[PDB]
Amino acid sequence: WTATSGSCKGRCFELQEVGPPDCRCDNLCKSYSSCCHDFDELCLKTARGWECTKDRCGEVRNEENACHCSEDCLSRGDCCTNYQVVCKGESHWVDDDCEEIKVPECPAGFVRPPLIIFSVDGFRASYMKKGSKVMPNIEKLRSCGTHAPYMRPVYPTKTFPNLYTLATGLYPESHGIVGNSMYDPVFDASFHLRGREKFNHRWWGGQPLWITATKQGVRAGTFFWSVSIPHERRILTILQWLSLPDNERPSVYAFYSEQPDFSGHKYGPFGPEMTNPLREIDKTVGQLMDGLKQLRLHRCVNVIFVGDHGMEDVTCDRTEFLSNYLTNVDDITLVPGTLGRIRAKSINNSKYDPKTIIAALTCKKPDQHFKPYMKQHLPKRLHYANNRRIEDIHLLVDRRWHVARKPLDVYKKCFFQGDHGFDNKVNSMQTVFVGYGPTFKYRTKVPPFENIELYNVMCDLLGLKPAPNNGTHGSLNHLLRTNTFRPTMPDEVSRPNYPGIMYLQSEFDLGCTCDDKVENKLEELNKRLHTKGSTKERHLLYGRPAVLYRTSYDILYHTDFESGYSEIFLMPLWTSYTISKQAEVSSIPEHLTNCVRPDVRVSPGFSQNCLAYKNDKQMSYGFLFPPYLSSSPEAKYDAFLVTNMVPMYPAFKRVWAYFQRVLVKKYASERNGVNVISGPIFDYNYDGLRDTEDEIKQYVEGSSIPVPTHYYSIITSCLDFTQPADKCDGPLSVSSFILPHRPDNDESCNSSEDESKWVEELMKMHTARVRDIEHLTGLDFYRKTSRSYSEILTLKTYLHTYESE
Ligand SMILES: *[C@@H]1O[C@H](CO)[C@@H](O[C@@H]2O[C@H](CO)[C@@H](O[C@@H]3O[C@H](CO[C@H]4O[C@H](CO)[C@@H](O)[C@H](O[C@H]5O[C@H](CO)[C@@H](O)[C@H](O)[C@@H]5O[C@H]5O[C@H](CO)[C@@H](O)[C@H](O)[C@@H]5O)[C@@H]4O)[C@@H](O)[C@H](O[C@H]4O[C@H](CO)[C@@H](O)[C@H](O)[C@@H]4O[C@H]4O[C@H](CO)[C@@H](O)[C@H](O)[C@@H]4O)[C@@H]3O)[C@H](O)[C@H]2NC(C)=O)[C@H](O)[C@H]1NC(C)=O
Ligand SMILES: CN(Cc1ccc(C#N)c(Cl)c1)C(=O)Cn1cnc2ccc(C3CCN(C(=O)[C@@H]4CCO4)CC3)cc2c1=O
Ligand SMILES: [Ca+2]
Ligand SMILES: [Ca+2]
Ligand SMILES: [Cl-]
Ligand SMILES: [K+]
Ligand code: NA
Ligand SMILES: [Zn+2]
Repeated sequence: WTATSGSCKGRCFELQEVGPPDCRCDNLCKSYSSCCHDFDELCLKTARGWECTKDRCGEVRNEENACHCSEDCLSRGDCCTNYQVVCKGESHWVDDDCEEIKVPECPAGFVRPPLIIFSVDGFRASYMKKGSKVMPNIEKLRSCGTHAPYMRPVYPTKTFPNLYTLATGLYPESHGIVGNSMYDPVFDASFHLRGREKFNHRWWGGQPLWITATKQGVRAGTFFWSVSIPHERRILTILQWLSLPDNERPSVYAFYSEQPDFSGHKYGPFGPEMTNPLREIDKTVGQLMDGLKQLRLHRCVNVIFVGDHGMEDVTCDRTEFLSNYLTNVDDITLVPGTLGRIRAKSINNSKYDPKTIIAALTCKKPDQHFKPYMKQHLPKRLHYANNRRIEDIHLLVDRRWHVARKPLDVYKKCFFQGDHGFDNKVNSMQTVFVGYGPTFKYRTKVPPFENIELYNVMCDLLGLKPAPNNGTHGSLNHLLRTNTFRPTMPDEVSRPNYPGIMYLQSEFDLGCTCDDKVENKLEELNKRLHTKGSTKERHLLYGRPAVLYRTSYDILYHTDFESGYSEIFLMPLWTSYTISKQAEVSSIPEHLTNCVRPDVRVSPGFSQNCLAYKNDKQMSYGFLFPPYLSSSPEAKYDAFLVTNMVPMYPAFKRVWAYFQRVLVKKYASERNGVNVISGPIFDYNYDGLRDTEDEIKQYVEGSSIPVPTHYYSIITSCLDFTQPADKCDGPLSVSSFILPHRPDNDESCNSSEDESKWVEELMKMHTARVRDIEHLTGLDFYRKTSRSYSEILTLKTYLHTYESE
């Protein structure tokens, strides 16, 4: 109930929403059907449109008009945005040259430069180039300010998850807006773009920018907008709020546009009908900038022009149907479209089998345009699992395609030519970022980055302390002239032991054997030097990784590699080695095929054992430093140390052996040497964070050897590849992966073929940021380089995507 018979007189677009059953006059009242009876009349004036004309100049004020051209309009803050242009001989902002804003140039009483966020729905990254001739205001923002070639959205590349990520710095799994629709099994409720359910705060986790601001005494404008408020009225409203008295005026403002997404769905991303919505958004930017310039705020405000996602060509005839795969299609519920999420139709049905649903969807047709996953098996880079609203079964849909349950779902609602939602690596889903203002740099291009990073920057722009989030604060300092943020390296929590030779061979009863007894003081002092760290500056190029949690571990030096060996998990946490461009690949000699050697630096009680592997019929083992890349037949024995061994399913060993035998050397040839850090990851509760020992769900049978859920590698080289990895004077170049440690290769449909046809494709799919590995391991990398820490933070957030140009 609303008693809608109150009034908006003097309250139009008020900033504090009032409580029921009193009626509302704020920019959301339309969405709630709760506006006062006279909201349209008072607050949504339209008379005479949105522009001053020569004959309105100096007119007598008429309060019915949408905006004003009377002499008093500037002091009242309600001129049409082109008033000064028409009536005072001023130039449009877009026609002025650009001039560096070295300091904020703000009116008296401004405590800080306001931040205006201009969000554009469906604004694909390549519109910046392709629509450039029709977007002069946007092009000026872009060339004069700071811009990236593109900005990476979060998965799914849908509207609500991305806008709320922009606002919180959090992955959708953490903020809870995990799709444009979602069902919460605990609420027994569905959230949709349509309806009132989305109004309940219980869906919305984290701490969005407006709350962060309010909590810290910085006033915020409303970020949501009712769809029926036209764009021109949104701009005028922001400009009027900017003319409020100092004590009442917000410091942060948000404009949102439904375009070009709305037309993109109907016409496809580059339909000839798309030129107009781009012109219209540009005109709106032009209104805002002219309005700012009128208010002498155009060299005071920081403006962020940002999109939520791109748009891909998608049509009804490219729909895969689940009824084509399953027999039991009526026992499931599917969230359809550019992703699939599958759950049972009924909790009461105990004969619903996720396992058999997956198997019936796996590699079933040779052209198949989607791939089923248990959510914990999805690439870790998507961070799309740790929420009860994300269904156990997920379908990753090929770009340009849809999935639907049954044909009747498509024809009983061709409508659309565009859609989005696909994997956030997909070129068509990339979106835009421009920052313009005194705090941003002048005429600067920055590399692409992820939208999860922006919250920290917007907090910096506003002098706020960010709430805990998924950005890496400092990784975007290079966007800013001032207000940076001074990041510092986390303190190491556990210092390593450096064990010497402490155990005799016969103390070990590991059930291991090696053919290693073949009998010199030239090469005996030499071997000793290597065990004490003589070659360590060759194989550990960026310092040892810091351990950021409490644990017991040892540093182990070898001729060819260094490792940090965990006495708790009985295997290395990291193993580091450098492979020059000139290095040779050799085989594992026949006599050494099953060789595992006790490590006389590490106690029997802190070692793995061969017997456990013998008895575990599912589980085999591999090595972290690859024997194939030994520097000499003699150094090769070090690779068979029990301290270099890790548990591996035979199916996974096919992947790992190809990476180690073929791909490392390829990368070293292509990149002029690489440094490799490899290790296990344990994430049994799929939260993206390192497991404690008591979270491990699987061990090598009858042992305390825990089984990794994943294996990582971080592969670093010189960005200037004319310099070798091991003697690089400048910036670095990195690629990394987090491969799932699976007992089958069901994920790869061509796995029956030679490794050269599928392994590298798998690794590419599981590309990762260094930062993702850091969360999953509690390690901190690149502790000792000659680069600035801000630069290292940018390097740790880099993702190598393997998309074409
Ligand atoms: C990305 O960034 C984010 C933000 O930094 C990282 O997320 C944080 O991770 C922390 C560790 O997992 C986590 O801290 C825990 O919080 C518990 C308190 O939780 C509430 O309070 C906060 C603060 O205001 C709030 O933000 C939380 O919000 C969640 O829940 C509501 C729903 O109720 C949602 O609206 C919201 O979207 C959010 O959901 C997400 O998080 C939860 C987990 O909290 C997931 O389950 C969801 O799926 C979703 O992702 C909460 O409202 C606190 O209780 C925890 O403490 C336990 O653990 C410690 C170990 O140190 C121990 O000392 C304690 O004893 C305690 O154990 C007891 O509870 C156990 C669990 O019930 C029980 O089994 C035991 O036996 C004990 O009794 C813990 O400190 C933090 O909440 C989230 N924050 C957010 C916003 O998600 C995220 O990790 C980053 N991602 C990556 C990849 O880096
Ligand atoms: C497309 N769109 C642009 C946009 C702009 C910014 C973001 C973002 N972020 C999003 Cl997702 C979207 C819209 O505004 C559409 N739209 C229209 N009317 C609404 C009315 C009420 C609400 C509620 C949601 C919960 N509320 C919070 O305070 C959460 C509880 C904590 O915050 C109160 C307001 C939401 C909407 C809404 O989403
Ligand atoms: Ca959108
Ligand atoms: Ca975990
Ligand atoms: Cl969705
Ligand atoms: K075995
Ligand atoms: Na397969
Ligand atoms: Zn859309």
